[PDB]
Amino acid sequence: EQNLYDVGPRDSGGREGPGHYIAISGNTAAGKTTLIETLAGSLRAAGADAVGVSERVFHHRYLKLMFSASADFAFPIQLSFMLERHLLLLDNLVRRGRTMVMERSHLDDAMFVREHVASGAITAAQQRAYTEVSGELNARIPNPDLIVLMNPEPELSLERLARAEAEGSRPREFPSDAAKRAWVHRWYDLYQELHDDYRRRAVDGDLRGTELLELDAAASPEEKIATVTARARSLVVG
Amino acid sequence: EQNLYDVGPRDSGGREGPGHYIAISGNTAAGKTTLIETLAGSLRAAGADAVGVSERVFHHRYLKLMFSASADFAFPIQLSFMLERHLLLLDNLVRRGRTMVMERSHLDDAMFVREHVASGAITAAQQRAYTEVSGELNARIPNPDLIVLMNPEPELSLERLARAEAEGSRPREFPSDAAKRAWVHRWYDLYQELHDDYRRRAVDGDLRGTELLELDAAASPEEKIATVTARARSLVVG
Ligand SMILES: Nc1ncnc2c1ncn2[C@@H]1O[C@H](COP(=O)(O)OP(=O)(O)O)[C@@H](O)[C@H]1O
Ligand SMILES: Nc1ncnc2c1ncn2[C@@H]1O[C@H](COP(=O)(O)OP(=O)(O)O)[C@@H](O)[C@H]1O
Ligand SMILES: Nc1ccn([C@@H]2O[C@H](CO)[C@@H](O)[C@H]2O)c(=O)n1
Ligand SMILES: Nc1ccn([C@@H]2O[C@H](CO)[C@@H](O)[C@H]2O)c(=O)n1
Repeated sequence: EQNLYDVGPRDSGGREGPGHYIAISGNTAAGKTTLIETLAGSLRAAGADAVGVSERVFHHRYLKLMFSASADFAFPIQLSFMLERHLLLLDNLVRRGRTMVMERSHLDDAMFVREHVASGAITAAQQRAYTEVSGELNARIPNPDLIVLMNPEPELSLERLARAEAEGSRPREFPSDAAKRAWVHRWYDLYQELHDDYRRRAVDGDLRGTELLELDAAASPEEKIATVTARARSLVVG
Repeated sequence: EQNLYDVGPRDSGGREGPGHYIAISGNTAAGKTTLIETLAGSLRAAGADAVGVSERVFHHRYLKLMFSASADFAFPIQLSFMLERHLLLLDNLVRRGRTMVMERSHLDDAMFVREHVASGAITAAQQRAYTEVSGELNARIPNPDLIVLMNPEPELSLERLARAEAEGSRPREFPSDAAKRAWVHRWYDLYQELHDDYRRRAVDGDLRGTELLELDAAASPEEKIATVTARARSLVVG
């Protein structure tokens, strides 16, 4: 539908350079997928060669082993998230000049490695190797142009996840109810810190030139799309 | 058919530890796929929980961009080969104790990065990052137990490739006839060196305990399977 994996030649008319890059950043079950699908379609309607990319597009077949056998599979599955995200950005955003609406940015993945390092599932030496590769990959990808900061409270995430799992609309990914609850909580705390770092990064760090937009994860989906569209519409190029 | 991506629990009866690991190592169009499919079935007939894995199982959707835009995609596509191979070994061979017959070993991939570094498509800093990750990943995978050294001459590889591409039985992966010819030749030279290194590694290096088996790539398929079976049959465990 969106031609995400085309190895053919660029086709951007006379426009040069990468497309523009919108990232929706926050913990699981915030409403990001819902927002991304609508936003990508709205940008296409405005004339942009835009695509919306949820991580489920590139989830590894071995995903569940990261959560059931983390000291064995957290390191390579985290490498997978990084690498598959990178390749989609390198091709769609950079090579082909398309506009990207993505679940998370390439800057979010390092926080998920930090969680496994803190728990002991990934070693410090493994993290150092990850970071070396991450730095080389990230150097080839432009910063996001708009980061939407939408971090849900843990009990909100878990309420939404429990309903979806119970209705069969999403798979159960964790080895126990407690493992799901605990990862959601540890990720929430790390996301609060990551977003505070992003706020400083955009002023005094390497994200100068990037716009940040705060969004309450408890807002209605229609309020979320209205709020994000009011900033994303400015980024449309034909 | 072979249940390669099962995230469920191990089921090896009373047998502990990894399965056994047979790798077929040599340049493209040697006859490895042909041999691997038959060998895996023969080992299953003998009572082993064996699988045969060709790289085409885990080829990235972006493979062709490694050869048409190498200074942009060689690094992440080489990371993909490494990582997807690693995950299949970590799950099937180690976690689940299955016996593996694989196209190449995890020790072969570094030579493909060396080719891109020599040409300039991968930078020295990119290669250093690759090697750091490669070392951490390889430390979790047992050495191959039997390495079959089967390196075809370049014109033999190219004859077989041209016939398959002409008949539509394999896709054209390269941006030109010359690019195909040149990569095949550079890989051939590097494989001659890699195999000489393996021969020394198995005596004075970290492959002590591993068996090597020489096989002429020009031999008939039935001679190849007879020759490899005569050594692989000894590795069967129930
Ligand atoms: N504002 C909301 N109110 C209630 N449920 C919601 C809301 N947004 C999403 N959900 C539900 O939560 C689950 C996950 O939503 P999703 O958009 O996929 O979140 P995310 O991508 O951030 O992980 C889905 O079942 C979805 O229908
Ligand atoms: N001994 C052989 N003689 C002639 N053609 C062969 C022989 N072995 C393989 N081929 C052909 O060469 C092509 C590639 O063979 P394949 O087994 O897939 O090689 P590899 O896995 O080493 O790359 C196939 O079209 C195959 O039919
Ligand atoms: N680099 C990343 C990105 C995401 N995730 C987690 O993967 C799960 C997908 O349902 C979600 O629980 C999400 O939090 C992850 O573990 N590591
Ligand atoms: N780590 C690796 C392993 C394999 N290859 C090449 O991929 C092609 C697959 O048809 C073959 O040409 C094969 O040589 C590769 O480029 N890099």
